[PDB]
Amino acid sequence: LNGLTDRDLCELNECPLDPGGYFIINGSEKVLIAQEKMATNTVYVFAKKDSKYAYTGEC
Amino acid sequence: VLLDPADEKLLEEEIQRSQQHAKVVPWMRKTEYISTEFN
Repeated sequence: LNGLTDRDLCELNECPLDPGGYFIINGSEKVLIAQEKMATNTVYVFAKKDSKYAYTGEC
Repeated sequence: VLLDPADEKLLEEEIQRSQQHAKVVPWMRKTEYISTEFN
């Protein structure tokens, strides 16, 4: 469907408004939810109370 | 045969209001329908 015109998408029985961005797995539209995480390669200094450590420089 | 527009208007009895739907208003707009070709 890349760059494919609205005429052609309708000819494919596709919807020209459909956004894309999902997979078809065994017929199911499967979206990959963006998973949040701590940034890599970046130092972070935290205080973890209830521990022997006053401060912790994580990386 | 003579037919002046100033005489044509006097043939009617009374035919000659407000247009306040058209008024330009910055918090209001217009509308949009379904074409066949777009982005």
